[PDB]
Amino acid sequence: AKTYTLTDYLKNTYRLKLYSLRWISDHEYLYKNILVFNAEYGNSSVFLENSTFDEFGHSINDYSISPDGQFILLEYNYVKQWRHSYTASYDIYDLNKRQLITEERIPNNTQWVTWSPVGHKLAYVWNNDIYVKIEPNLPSYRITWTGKEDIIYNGITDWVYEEEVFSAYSALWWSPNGTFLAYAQFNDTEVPLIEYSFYSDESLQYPKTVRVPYPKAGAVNPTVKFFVVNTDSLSSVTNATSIQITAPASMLIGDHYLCDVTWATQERISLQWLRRIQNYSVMDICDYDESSGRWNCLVARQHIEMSTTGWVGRFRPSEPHFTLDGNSFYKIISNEEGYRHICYFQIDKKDCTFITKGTWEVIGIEALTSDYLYYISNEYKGMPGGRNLYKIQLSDYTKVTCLSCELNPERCQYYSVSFSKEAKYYQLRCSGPGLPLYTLHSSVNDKGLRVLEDNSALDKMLQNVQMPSKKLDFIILNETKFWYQMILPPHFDKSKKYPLLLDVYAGPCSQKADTVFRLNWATYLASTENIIVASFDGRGSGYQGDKIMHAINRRLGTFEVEDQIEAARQFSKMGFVDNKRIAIWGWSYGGYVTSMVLGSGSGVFKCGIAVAPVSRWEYYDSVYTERYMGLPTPEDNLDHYRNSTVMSRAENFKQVEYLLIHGTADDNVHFQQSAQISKALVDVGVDFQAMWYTDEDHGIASSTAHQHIYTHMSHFIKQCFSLP
Amino acid sequence: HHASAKTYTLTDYLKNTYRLKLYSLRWISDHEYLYKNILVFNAEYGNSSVFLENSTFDEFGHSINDYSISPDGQFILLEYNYVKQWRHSYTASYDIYDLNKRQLITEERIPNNTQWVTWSPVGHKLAYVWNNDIYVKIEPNLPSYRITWTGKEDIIYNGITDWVYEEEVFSAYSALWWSPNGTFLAYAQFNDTEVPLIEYSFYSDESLQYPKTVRVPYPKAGAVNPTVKFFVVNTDSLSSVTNATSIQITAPASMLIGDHYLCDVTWATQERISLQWLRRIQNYSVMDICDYDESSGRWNCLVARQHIEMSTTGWVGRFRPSEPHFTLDGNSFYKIISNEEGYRHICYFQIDKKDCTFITKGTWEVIGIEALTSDYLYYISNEYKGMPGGRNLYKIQLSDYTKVTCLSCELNPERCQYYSVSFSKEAKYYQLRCSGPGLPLYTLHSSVNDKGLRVLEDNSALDKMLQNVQMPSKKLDFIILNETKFWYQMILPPHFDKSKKYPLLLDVYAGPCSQKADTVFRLNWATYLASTENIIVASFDGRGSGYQGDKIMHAINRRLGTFEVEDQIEAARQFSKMGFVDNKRIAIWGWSYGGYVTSMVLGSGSGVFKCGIAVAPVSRWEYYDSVYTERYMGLPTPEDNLDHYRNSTVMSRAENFKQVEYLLIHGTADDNVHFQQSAQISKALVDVGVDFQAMWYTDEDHGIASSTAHQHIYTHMSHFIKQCFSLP
Ligand SMILES: *[C@@H]1O[C@H](CO)[C@@H](O[C@@H]2O[C@H](CO)[C@@H](O)[C@H](O)[C@H]2NC(C)=O)[C@H](O)[C@H]1NC(C)=O
Ligand SMILES: *[C@@H]1O[C@H](CO)[C@@H](O[C@@H]2O[C@H](CO)[C@@H](O)[C@H](O)[C@H]2NC(C)=O)[C@H](O)[C@H]1NC(C)=O
Ligand SMILES: N#Cc1ccccc1Cn1c(N2CCC[C@@H](N)C2)nc2ccccc2c1=O
Ligand SMILES: N#Cc1ccccc1Cn1c(N2CCC[C@@H](N)C2)nc2ccccc2c1=O
Ligand SMILES: N#Cc1ccccc1Cn1c(N2CCC[C@@H](N)C2)nc2ccccc2c1=O
Ligand SMILES: N#Cc1ccccc1Cn1c(N2CCC[C@@H](N)C2)nc2ccccc2c1=O
Ligand SMILES: *[C@@H]1O[C@H](CO)[C@@H](O)[C@H](O)[C@H]1NC(C)=O
Ligand SMILES: *[C@@H]1O[C@H](CO)[C@@H](O)[C@H](O)[C@H]1NC(C)=O
Ligand SMILES: *[C@@H]1O[C@H](CO)[C@@H](O)[C@H](O)[C@H]1NC(C)=O
Ligand SMILES: *[C@@H]1O[C@H](CO)[C@@H](O)[C@H](O)[C@H]1NC(C)=O
Ligand SMILES: *[C@@H]1O[C@H](CO)[C@@H](O)[C@H](O)[C@H]1NC(C)=O
Ligand SMILES: *[C@@H]1O[C@H](CO)[C@@H](O)[C@H](O)[C@H]1NC(C)=O
Ligand SMILES: *[C@@H]1O[C@H](CO)[C@@H](O)[C@H](O)[C@H]1NC(C)=O
Ligand SMILES: *[C@@H]1O[C@H](CO)[C@@H](O)[C@H](O)[C@H]1NC(C)=O
Repeated sequence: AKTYTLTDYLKNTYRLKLYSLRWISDHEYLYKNILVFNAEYGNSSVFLENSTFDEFGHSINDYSISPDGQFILLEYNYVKQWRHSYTASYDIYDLNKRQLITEERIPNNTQWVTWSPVGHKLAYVWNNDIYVKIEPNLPSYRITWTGKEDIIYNGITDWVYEEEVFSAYSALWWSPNGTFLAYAQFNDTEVPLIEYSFYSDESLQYPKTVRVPYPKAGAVNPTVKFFVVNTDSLSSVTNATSIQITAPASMLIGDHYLCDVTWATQERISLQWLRRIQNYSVMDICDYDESSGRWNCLVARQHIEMSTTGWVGRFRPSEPHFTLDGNSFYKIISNEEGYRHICYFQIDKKDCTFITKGTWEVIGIEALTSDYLYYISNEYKGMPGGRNLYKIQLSDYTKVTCLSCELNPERCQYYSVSFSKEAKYYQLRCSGPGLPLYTLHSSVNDKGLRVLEDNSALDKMLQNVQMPSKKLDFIILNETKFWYQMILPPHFDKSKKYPLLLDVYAGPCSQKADTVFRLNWATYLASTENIIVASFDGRGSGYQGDKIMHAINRRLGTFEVEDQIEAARQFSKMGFVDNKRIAIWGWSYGGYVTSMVLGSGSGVFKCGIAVAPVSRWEYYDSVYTERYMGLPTPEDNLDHYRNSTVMSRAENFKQVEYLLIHGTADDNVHFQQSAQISKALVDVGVDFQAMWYTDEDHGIASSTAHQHIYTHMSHFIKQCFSLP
Repeated sequence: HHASAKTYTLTDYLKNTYRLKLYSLRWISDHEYLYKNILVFNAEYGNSSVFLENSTFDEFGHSINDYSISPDGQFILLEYNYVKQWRHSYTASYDIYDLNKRQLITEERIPNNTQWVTWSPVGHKLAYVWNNDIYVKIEPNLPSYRITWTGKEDIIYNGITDWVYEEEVFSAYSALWWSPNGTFLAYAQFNDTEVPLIEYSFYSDESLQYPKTVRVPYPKAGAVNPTVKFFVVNTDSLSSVTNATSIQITAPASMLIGDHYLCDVTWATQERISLQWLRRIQNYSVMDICDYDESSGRWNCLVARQHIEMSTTGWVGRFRPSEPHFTLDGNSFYKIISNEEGYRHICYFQIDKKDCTFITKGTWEVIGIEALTSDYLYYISNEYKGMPGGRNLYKIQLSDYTKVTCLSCELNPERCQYYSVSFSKEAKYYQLRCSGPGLPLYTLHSSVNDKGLRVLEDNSALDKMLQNVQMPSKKLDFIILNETKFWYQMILPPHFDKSKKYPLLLDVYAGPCSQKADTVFRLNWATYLASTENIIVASFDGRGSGYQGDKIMHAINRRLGTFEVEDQIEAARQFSKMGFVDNKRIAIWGWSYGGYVTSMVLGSGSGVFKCGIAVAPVSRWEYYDSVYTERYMGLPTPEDNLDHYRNSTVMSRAENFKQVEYLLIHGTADDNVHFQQSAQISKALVDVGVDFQAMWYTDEDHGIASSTAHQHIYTHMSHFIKQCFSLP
């Protein structure tokens, strides 16, 4: 008789239980007490007691066991930087001796730490330089002497590489047996700085000015170098010698990126490079030479990947999966029909043969063994929004087994997977449409060992609450399927008219209509406020082939915007939608599209909310922006850069109720972007509503800020919909 | 029919439907003034033809922001390419036109980006400041003499003020003072080397790809203040063979003892200049009197001549120590100081003496000395009918202080009770400006016979337009608290019914020496709210307000955010007790200090106010500037007043905001009250889970004065108020 309230969402009354494991062998894995588990039986017992480090003094944020299990690294003093980057203090614990190591310790304010893949070698980054420890208690060797704050990054990424290329702070790649440590070096000397105020605590008298080298569209980019150093032959008397691997000649002719690093074998590494115009990428295969101690990347072994219709990869070229001998690999590339499928490449020839095909896409290669290739795709039922684990037989490609399709077809249609070190076991994670379900399997016969978490605890509670449902479906548009989803209020009556809120992202390769179960803001709006919240994947959206995804190439703020308006038009004709009460909201790219929609003059939407929106593409970073827009120069794409601003649509905002929200310490979509929107609206005399968030960044993710923002939006929406 | 059906609408206010006409004039002699096409109106007769046709600069190729005529009337100075900096400071291009040779001077032109230019008071000598250095031209077509060589952007200022001196001390960018016949050029020089910078984003036009970080040396409470030196150069002994020699005048020993300020410069004669210095603890000030020694070519401030002004109740002066007005021989002066009773009156000082003698007395105050001849002293005060919010011109006989004549009191007693005055070069004529309660009125007067010569502007065009519109009225009265009178005003809706219950907006400033209850006629936002929206908008001068003596004014000394806050709440309680207020609909708004008082009121937990708007509020006194803040608050050190610094933040009241509806407005490019202060307020309301309305103004400053921004904020505020009061 009670509903899922805003408070329920904000305080997580109804917790979604996870089951996070970290494999350590081919049949064992860890689980947070921190106990070990057996995939076979489930026996053993404990690894570390709930409070053995009670007498540490500091509060432990995370742990990391060495591969051989002889040492555990303890992380504390965590200071977040950007999305993936941060700073921490570290101590190492000898698991055998049962004592904290106190000689030659890892320094304070360490940027990144990593074990070698086998054994207990250690590499860390401090003050933008790389250090190596053969043994946890011996003096570390300094690898690099060039690291300078905001200027040179050794073994760590700068702003743009962090956010837009590697989705990681780390730029260190150990060879499979720990012999070689490969790293990248970024140079930002000439990359312009973004500056913004950070007000900080009330005690701070004068505001701090934050500075980060951040390349906006068409600006000077960071340059990148790639090195490889031999850790087995490290000298405590002479400096470490780093062999450089230069980019291919087809890359060195202009600005370029390093977009992938993947070790093939103990003495072979693959590198992928991307031109600044992101429609051409090359893969180098580099072997270690013992006569010279150098690395050779045969020009004949280069593999080219390009696109005539758009950019390469979903957000970057796919990563290769090497056969053990490293003379072959599989990777996802789009076929001649434009659908992303798995291609098999032989190291010493031009042609690859495709091993999957059809009008659906492979999402990822999960593991490869001697006999089988494992991958997740949206093939099941032609639904782009589902995800199932498949097995393909290497000796015969037509022999394909769906390992998750029928495990529970009603409650489970969206899977991810985690395989053991050698793929003998795998954990399946099901994310919807029913409550999440975590199961454990043996890959020898593909039967299920046991249920790891079934979420019945949560299921019991949701029995008493009036919950919304999800409709997943498509509309036909120009002889093409476009998918949408709806969070429908409980006791849904299709003869009554409901206010509708369009929830938008709609960036390139986005997908907002899927089979995932979520407890979120939409959930409360549906449950308590009886609002329908819909999402739509129009042109530019992903996992439906290049025809749809590349439709907005060089033309951002066009078709994907038009299609959201059309979706709304379509939902009005569904009969149960009150077309005097349609609203639209989105974050980031979604804030942009919401703003573009509201300023289009369509008359379809009464109101909207844009959170941290891009307002004009020259303000956003090069890597993301240029992938879709090219350069903002007269000989490239300036005209569309100038045409696709939200500012230029300010006059049409007179027709709608607008709320614009932005965190003042947004390193990503700079406050600048909203500042220019508000200025344009003021300049044409449009009244609207605003909210800044002091020192909040792109996430607006502080516990209190998070609560304030969703509360503020609730009132705005409820006000727009005449809801008390 | 023919009954008034129109009201004074928001559009009327924003679009300037009903315009007040002014009468701006500039005296050039003791019997002639200029006015706009430029005409040299004659005060007596009137035979006065065009001085400059409006077309005379058609061929210029730049728009002319402003003009200035040399005292001798031989040259005109054309100001163009004006670019605003702070409240008074700006940058402009200049060109000089020869008013006799009828052409532009093309040789040795004044440079672009000039910070200040100024004619000598006689002849046509010129002093300008460029790149922070002073330059002099004896003749407009001749090369400049460089006076200073030490000018450095943001560090060394010669002849111009820095941020805080501009805003809080001189109310001007200029720091140059010519001697009466233009022989000497006196100047201040400021040193900001160690003064910390405020930094903030300036977004600029949308074509700017990367935001700009503006930085300005800006001393917050207790921070390292700028230092100041003072010099005098003889402009007649300038040479194009040697660098100009500037004679430093040092500060008195009592000031050099710690952090001090230059707070006043006034020439007495051709060879005598008076300085006033102020201690950082602004309760002690010293006037020096410096005579030019003819043989050595130096300046001498004799220790015996030093005049000390102080206070044991608060600070000295209303905002700074008052300015002296010297007699012709320079052996004597008159200035406004507070008496034994705490009231500010004109004291008469002899140079070679200790104690002065008060020429005025009473339970009122002198507002300003306006002119002194050898026979009469002219001043404005609020004596008439004991109305602190009134203003009249008075004339006291120098030889008999019992002979005081009001010159403006009865000219028009009904439409006119608030006057200012503009005297001719030697006070033979004066223009009177009446600013209310009726429509503004401008008249011209001969001071020999005191009778009126002519009506300059009577605003009859405006009076015509108003005949048909239901305008509000004003209630100016007082209430008694602790047997002390405290004045309020109410802007009352047309057809005011004392038997009805109106919603009330409390319009607040309430900072030290503020006055919000007066006799001035105004066409503002409040006019619309009353006329169109039927909201009573009231204002109240409680403890801390000025023009009523140190007893009221110093009541909040060292205790900012206490009584003035408490008095605004009590005022609302009195208004509701008056029987015509709906106490379910009482709001409050303010700008600057009034933003702070609003915030403190809305966080008081009083229960009296439903909603409020703070525009560019102070949130915590450590964020605001040293000169204004330390005047009332002392230093934020443990051994001074830090305790009350920490106790008077709006942040610490955040919890109480759950009871009110709050709109918080601030311009992002505000160099005065930094955006910082509202950003700290919002973070605090966010931390205690309070919902509120916000609005930033991109690139606007403390004024939010851009045409479009101005219209936007008042439209936005109107919505919020109408919402709060359930008005359709
Ligand atoms: C990082 O890149 C910068 C920018 O090119 C390099 O700086 C140049 O270095 C050379 C040799 O020292 C100088 O002649 C140039 O004048 C420098 N340019 C600028 C603008 O600083 C720098 O060498 C690179 N850093 C490293 C070690 O890779
Ligand atoms: C402005 O004031 C600063 C002090 O804040 C002066 O700096 C000093 O200059 C002297 C003389 O050159 C040096 O000996 C000192 O090292 C400086 N001290 C400090 C504290 O910086 C500066 O010279 C002054 N500028 C002018 C031209 O008046
Ligand atoms: N910038 C800056 C800055 C300026 C003055 C003193 C200290 C710092 C350090 N710093 C910071 N930098 C860390 C070093 C690399 C640099 N690009 C960013 N980033 C942020 C970000 C958010 C809140 C605070 C800070 C911060 O204090
Ligand atoms: N962030 C960001 C951002 C900002 C401005 C324009 C576009 C984007 C892209 N983007 C996004 N990722 C895209 C892949 C690289 C990763 N950096 C960000 N993720 C999500 C997630 C949820 C809702 C919107 C978005 C989104 O717009
Ligand atoms: N700051 C700065 C700055 C930074 C980079 C280039 C140019 C300038 C000049 N400048 C400026 N300064 C003028 C010189 C004295 C200095 N304190 C302030 N103040 C403001 C203020 C508001 C909007 C723009 C500007 C501006 O461009
Ligand atoms: N400005 C400002 C400001 C900012 C923060 C706190 C206090 C003040 C004082 N003040 C003010 N002047 C006072 C004399 C020095 C001059 N700089 C400002 N003028 C007006 C005018 C109208 C409404 C409020 C105010 C006001 O609060
Ligand atoms: C459980 O596994 C542990 C792993 O070390 C093994 O030693 C033990 O024999 C097993 N115990 C039982 C009772 O199954
Ligand atoms: C890290 O910093 C803390 C506090 O300043 C200090 O006590 C400790 O010795 C440091 N640890 C290392 C490994 O440098
Ligand atoms: C790791 O690989 C290197 C390079 O091929 C090789 O020399 C070494 O024997 C390997 N180490 C071990 C112990 O497997
Ligand atoms: C890459 O993009 C540019 C600009 O859109 C285009 O002219 C060029 O033909 C493309 N190159 C390839 C390899 O398709
Ligand atoms: C200005 O007016 C006076 C007074 O009537 C008159 O005598 C005089 O001739 C006029 N000035 C000239 C010379 O035009
Ligand atoms: C001022 O600037 C304009 C345009 O740059 C130029 O023509 C003129 O000569 C300049 N004047 C001086 C004296 O610097
Ligand atoms: C004037 O003073 C400056 C700086 O002190 C010096 O550089 C300049 O040469 C002097 N002028 C002359 C030529 O006397
Ligand atoms: C102005 O005053 C100075 C100093 O008293 C004096 O020497 C000079 O003669 C005066 N100038 C004129 C033109 O009377």
